[PDB]
Amino acid sequence: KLHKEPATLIKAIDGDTVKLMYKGQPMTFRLLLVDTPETKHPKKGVEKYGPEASAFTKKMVENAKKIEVEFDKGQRTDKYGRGLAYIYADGKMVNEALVRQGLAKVAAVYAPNNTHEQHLRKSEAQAKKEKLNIWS
Repeated sequence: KLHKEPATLIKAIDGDTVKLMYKGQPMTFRLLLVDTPETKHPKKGVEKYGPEASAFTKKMVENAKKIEVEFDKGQRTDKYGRGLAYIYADGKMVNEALVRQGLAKVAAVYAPNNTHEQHLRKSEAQAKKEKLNIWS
């Protein structure tokens, strides 16, 4: 089973990236399983809703009392050295919140890092049905 672990917010960066102080050291984390419109896309820069998704994540982790990280079952860092995890703010998963508001799409999933895929798929469908932001 996965397990949550404490961390401290250092700075939110994008709708899908946040810098945290994990185990004594600063680390950039990429939110598992979600794709958020980008503000600093490597080729396009600011896409539609990017500012909205960035403000949403920033708002959520910044207003929290307790941040926790939950690594999945496979690799824990991507090629750029960013931790791959599910981030929770006061018990609520930032990854899911983003998808539920239609501020992110569920990304291309790759086992064994797919534990919450079903859950995330369920929130994205609901957001599509409600025609929210990205699904409007």
